[PDB]
Amino acid sequence: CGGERYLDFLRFAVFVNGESVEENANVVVRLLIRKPECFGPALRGEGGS
Amino acid sequence: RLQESISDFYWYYSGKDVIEEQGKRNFSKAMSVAKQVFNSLTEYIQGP
Amino acid sequence: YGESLCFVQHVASGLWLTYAAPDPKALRLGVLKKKAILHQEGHMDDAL
Amino acid sequence: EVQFLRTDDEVVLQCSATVLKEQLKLCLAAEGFGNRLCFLEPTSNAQNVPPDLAICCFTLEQSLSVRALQEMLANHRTLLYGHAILLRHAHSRMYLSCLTTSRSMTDKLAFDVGLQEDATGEACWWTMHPASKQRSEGEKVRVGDDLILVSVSSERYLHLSTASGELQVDASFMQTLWNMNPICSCCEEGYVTGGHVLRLFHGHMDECLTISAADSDDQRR
Amino acid sequence: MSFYAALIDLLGRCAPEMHLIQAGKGEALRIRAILRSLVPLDDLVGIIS
Repeated sequence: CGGERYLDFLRFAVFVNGESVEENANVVVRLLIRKPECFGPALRGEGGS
Repeated sequence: RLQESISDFYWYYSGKDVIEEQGKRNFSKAMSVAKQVFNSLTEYIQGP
Repeated sequence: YGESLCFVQHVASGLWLTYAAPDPKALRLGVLKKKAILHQEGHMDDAL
Repeated sequence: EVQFLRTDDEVVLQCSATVLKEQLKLCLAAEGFGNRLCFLEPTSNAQNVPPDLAICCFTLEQSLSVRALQEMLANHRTLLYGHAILLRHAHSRMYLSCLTTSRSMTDKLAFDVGLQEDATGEACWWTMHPASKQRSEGEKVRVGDDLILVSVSSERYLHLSTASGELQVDASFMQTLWNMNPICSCCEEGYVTGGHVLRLFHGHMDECLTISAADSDDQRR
Repeated sequence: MSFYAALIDLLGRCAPEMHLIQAGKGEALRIRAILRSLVPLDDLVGIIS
């Protein structure tokens, strides 16, 4: 529940007027992969469904 | 840190044939700061 | 004071003072503490 | 004197693992011909079993900043943290790369680490990052430092996986500390060095030390 | 379900625009490759099905 609320904020930061803001999109993706736990128990890599 | 930033800025414009106005202005202020740092380092060691 | 890098060694055993390389899944607990141990090899950053 | 890693130097990528309370040191190795994938050669038992170090040597060909790498991709230096390095396999003359395939079943987000025939593309470039707060970006990389290697193309760490029963190296999102132990920096003309392949001649270039030919009765021993 | 739907929505909006992919920009291609690795195509079809 808490994670979804932060996800939609990043949705508005990277997508403006129907186009993707590449400056923000690249930063968010790199930040997300540096902390893989942001993807939930799934998409965890090892031991993750 | 300033030198590394200037080196990165050069590589950004290395491919481009001509540096545009905004890039030149940012180069000018970086050089102005670099002048002060060099002057400060010079003042530290002179005397000697 | 504040310049010399010192490696702490136990005289009788020859072991080096170092950290315990904390096990994962403990970072979520907020434990930034690293347990100090005496080890035969240690690490390169054991200087104090 | 503090040793600094420079280009054209031969190094070995070495990591550490825990096996039955024992610290085992492993070197990244690859055959090149017939098998592109990289494996781990143990070296802690070199006293009793010599390791096969002929396929563990890599040459630091280039070391560039991220911007310089981007510029050169569009078209002896000292190693600095944050730079991108190009590792060439000493034997096969191939380049260490982050392969797009994945033979592991435990990690679905991992990629195989292997050798690439050419240095083209960004899949064969790795950025060095400090493992601890002791080193910072832009500082010189020193011998014995722990490094964090991140693939430029895949944004994944050079990871040692212990999920299976064996020890395997792959490109995952979990970091792993590596040591770039130097092998040789600069060799004078002539002046035999270790790790070279040579012949031992007895007299005036007439007889040389050798074993029996193939399919011989003495089992070539 | 809402978390992963929000997560997939965020990653989808971080994808580069078509004109960047057609231009062959290296950064755009790298980002799309990372996104494809995170979310396999078969899982997308399975959820829709």
